[PDB]
Amino acid sequence: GSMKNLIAEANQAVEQFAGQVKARYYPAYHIAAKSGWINDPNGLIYFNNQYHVFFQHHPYNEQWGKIHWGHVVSDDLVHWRNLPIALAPSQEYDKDGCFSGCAIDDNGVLTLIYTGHVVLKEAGDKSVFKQVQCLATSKDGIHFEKQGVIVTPPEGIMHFRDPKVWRQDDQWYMVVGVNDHDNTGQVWLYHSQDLYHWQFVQVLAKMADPNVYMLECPDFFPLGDKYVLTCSPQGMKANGYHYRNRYQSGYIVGDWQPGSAFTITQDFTELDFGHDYYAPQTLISHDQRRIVIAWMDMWDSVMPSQADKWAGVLTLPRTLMLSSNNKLLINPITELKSLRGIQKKITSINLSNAIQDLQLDSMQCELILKIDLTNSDAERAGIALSASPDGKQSTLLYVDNQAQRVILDRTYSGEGMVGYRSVALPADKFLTLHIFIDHSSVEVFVNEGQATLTSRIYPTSEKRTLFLFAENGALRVEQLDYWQIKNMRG
Amino acid sequence: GSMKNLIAEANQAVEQFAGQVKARYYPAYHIAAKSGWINDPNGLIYFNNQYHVFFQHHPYNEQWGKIHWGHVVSDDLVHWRNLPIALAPSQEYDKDGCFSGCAIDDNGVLTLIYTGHVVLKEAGDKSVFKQVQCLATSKDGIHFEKQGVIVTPPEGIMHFRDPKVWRQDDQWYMVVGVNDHDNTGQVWLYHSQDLYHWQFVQVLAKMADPNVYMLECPDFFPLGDKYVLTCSPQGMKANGYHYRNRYQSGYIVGDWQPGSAFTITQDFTELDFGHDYYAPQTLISHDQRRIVIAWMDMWDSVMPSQADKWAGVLTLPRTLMLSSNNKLLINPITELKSLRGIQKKITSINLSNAIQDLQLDSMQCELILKIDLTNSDAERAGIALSASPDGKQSTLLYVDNQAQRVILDRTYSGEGMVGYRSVALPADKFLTLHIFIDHSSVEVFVNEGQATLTSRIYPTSEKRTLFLFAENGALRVEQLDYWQIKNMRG
Ligand SMILES: OC[C@H]1O[C@](O)(CO)[C@@H](O)[C@@H]1O
Ligand SMILES: OC[C@H]1O[C@](O)(CO)[C@@H](O)[C@@H]1O
Repeated sequence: GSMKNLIAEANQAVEQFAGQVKARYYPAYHIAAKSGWINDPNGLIYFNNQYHVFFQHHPYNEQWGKIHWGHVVSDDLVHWRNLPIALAPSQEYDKDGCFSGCAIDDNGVLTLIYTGHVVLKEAGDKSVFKQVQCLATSKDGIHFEKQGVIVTPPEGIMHFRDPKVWRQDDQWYMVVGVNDHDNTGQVWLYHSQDLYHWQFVQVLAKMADPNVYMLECPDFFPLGDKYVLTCSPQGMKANGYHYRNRYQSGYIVGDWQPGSAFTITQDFTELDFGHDYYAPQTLISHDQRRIVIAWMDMWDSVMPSQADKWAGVLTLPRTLMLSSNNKLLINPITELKSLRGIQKKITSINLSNAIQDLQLDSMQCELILKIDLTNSDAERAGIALSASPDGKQSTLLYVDNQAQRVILDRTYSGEGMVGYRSVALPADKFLTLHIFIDHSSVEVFVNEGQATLTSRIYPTSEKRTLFLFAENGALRVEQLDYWQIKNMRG
Repeated sequence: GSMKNLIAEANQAVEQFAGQVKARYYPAYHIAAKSGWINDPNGLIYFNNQYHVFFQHHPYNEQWGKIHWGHVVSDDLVHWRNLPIALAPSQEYDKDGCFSGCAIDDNGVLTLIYTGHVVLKEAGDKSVFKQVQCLATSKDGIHFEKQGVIVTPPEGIMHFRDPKVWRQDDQWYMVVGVNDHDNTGQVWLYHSQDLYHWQFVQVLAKMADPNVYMLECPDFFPLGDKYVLTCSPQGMKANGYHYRNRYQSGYIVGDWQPGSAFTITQDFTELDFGHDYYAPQTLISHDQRRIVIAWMDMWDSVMPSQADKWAGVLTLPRTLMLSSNNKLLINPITELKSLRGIQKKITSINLSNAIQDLQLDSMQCELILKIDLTNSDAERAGIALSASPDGKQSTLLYVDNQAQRVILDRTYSGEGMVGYRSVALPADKFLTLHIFIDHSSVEVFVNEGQATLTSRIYPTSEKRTLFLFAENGALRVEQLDYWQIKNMRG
């Protein structure tokens, strides 16, 4: 009945199915629950000399359900350790889930502000539910006490969730995602002097596309001389290379100060051009980097890991910086270098109408691949990642010189989803692909952070290698750096 | 020694290796030699109630060599019958080949005007050769007599070939392709009152790209209120979706009359966006259609048919018409309908994340596939042509909704070359693909003739079927019409 008892029950279920989890897809250096389901990252914070990441968590099986907050901690944003569950559904206001939210430091008290979800009427997608913002506190960073409801929506507002709270001008601001009366997605700004009493301030953002019905997981933060709004729009129609995933995640850059409109200088841009990037949240690092972590997954995708009694991975943490033209440069955090093992360097590799097995283990590795775009004139040329030794199964990451795009094609990757994602080739003589491979994922950082591609892969082969390939012309690889990547957990 | 003897020797070699030709790749309703090698179509003409097509022909084996003119004839541009070879190399001026050319009606005498090729110095690609325009006559349409050299180039001009001659204002005009002193490709216009004495008139055309070193196979003809120049540029660099083949074939539309510049209103456009389209030539049909036939092949491509003692196919004949914005609408000739056998009609086929074997023989067939582009939202959706029953081998023709292009991918087609060609989706609710499949070829006419894709394929499967497929969304086929296509030869 009590949350302490419900957390104990949840932790025992997670521990019970942990023994059934197979290593084939389980990430060596990304955040997952010990077993069961996770989605969105929550309560990102640097608190009492440690990095906390919580996440949407169903402890009882490998499918979404009665959502808890799971919890990991690290000293260095890299060596993540599993902790006991932080929040279980227990009260009338959060009976059917402790949905997404944030963490703040309330004068030495770690405070979680989260959406409490309760179903008022079961009717599938026509279901009626209540969503309010709730508050919990911890003295020890492990055990949390609920302090009840702090924000209730106007009458006729149902979708009202994903609070993100920050301190400014001796008060607190909150952004939430809302489905308004006219069925448009909006980010609403609220404020409070005390964290318990909140007043609506303004509609902070709404999108020009009238088919966007929800903006999930808003995060509003300063970066250089601008404010950035990260969010996850729902209802954007896929349009050419744009908005390919079931749901979008992206950023809007503009100008704001208290009492003013958020005036947009850079319109909604996707944060990641791959298959599996949803519900980003940010924190400030000890040294004042802006760091983003997202769910490395997508609603309604085939999830082959579910046969192994677990599902859900978070992305690598990434730095955000504004370019001179106010686009985000996105890079992996420098601390991941601490996972590097055996290094291998190859210089000046030319291929023409040929494939080459690099004979490098693709289970858990980091690559820097520098490609000469002028002299790589092949119709298709690049690397086959997480590849069977027979080359029949692989994840294809390559230059398409007809499209003039970088392609990540998972058609032959293994189990689950087929097809490709892409980014335009950068306007540069050289393409640098900084590639992170884990047991069921590929993350690509292009050039100086101009673009990223994140996709889940489910290879079925016992041995995983890397091939280079050039079709109908030449590939010129200036340099290939490879590192084995160590298990973050030990 | 005599050409009559050299033609007899050539015909006997062709007849000798005809028995070794396998049906697997040999076309049922396209022009090929009985055995040995062919390239460019030559001497296209409607003469004495029949359609003549000649072609560059090496009778002695399945590789390019000492070029002859082979010859087929039809009553209807469809039921092509093999004839004896028309020209063999015999004189000092054509010792190393009877290279490309045309036919005209000289007051009831069928006249061939062709480039005579002789190698002056063997040095591979550094070889020195002599190319002059030569004339031959026939009284019977089968046996030809050489009348000698009629046009010699200026001093220092070596590449000088592919004459195309027409009657206008009681004189004869000739276009030839030239590599000029500065190493630019040009089309030169000459004229004659008598077919034997010719005078240079003007540089008719040159391309803005200074890297174009040759314009092969020029044809200059009126169409509506414009003049069209078809030609095959050499040295255009592949650039995104443009100029993908080793060498280009295309058209320039503009204004001309005698004494005037050819003023360009529509700059060089590719005639065909597929893999295998080179060296077009045109004729006027009996009913005054402008008809184009090309080599359905490409220099330096893998040619799997060469294991079967033959190589070289011509394209279907196609009508040319000017659109209101002065682009060519290109359509198959109506007479091909005469080859249709067993018809099958399927209406309203929907697929979502699925494949479907249509169980239709893909050896020799004609399809009209009408696709609803609004409701076909799949990332990749269309048809697998000439497919193994296990679906492992096929030629993929589909809508890519990310690229917003039609893709013809021969990566899994069988033997030889991999990769794709493409056209932009037309601005229309419906995509109509009019598809002609033969034993080693696919030809696609898009919508009203806005674009065509022509590619050779070499399927290795005993049975060839058709699949529909939709990946990551829906395919809506409004209608699929299928016909078996009969052997044109009987
Ligand atoms: O698990 C429920 C949570 O997941 C989301 O729908 C996005 O992935 C959030 O808006 C919600 O708080
Ligand atoms: O076979 C030689 C002939 O082929 C071409 O090079 C183009 O395919 C022509 O310019 C030449 O007359």
